[PDB]
Amino acid sequence: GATAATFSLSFLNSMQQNTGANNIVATNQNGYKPGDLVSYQINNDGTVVGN
Amino acid sequence: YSNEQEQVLGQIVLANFANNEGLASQGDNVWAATQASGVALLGTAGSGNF
Repeated sequence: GATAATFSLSFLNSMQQNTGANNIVATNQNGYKPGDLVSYQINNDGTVVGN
Repeated sequence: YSNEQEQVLGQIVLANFANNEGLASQGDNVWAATQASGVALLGTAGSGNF
């Protein structure tokens, strides 16, 4: 009984030029799962980042 | 035991304060929680804040 999710997948920058066999270069999405706060650190640029 | 049986007597919990350096040192190598130190925040030793 959750909510149906809709997303978009892009095939941009994909070249089929007989580069051996089927291959994958990079793959990513913007659907990060929730996580738990491990640690925090201070960068040299002045921002605070939570990991 | 003598019959190839496994029993658990418990596990040791971990108390990780969100804000260290505020625990008052007492006795020998023990700390007593106080104000501006947070709760113990008990939990397992698997992952997370432990």
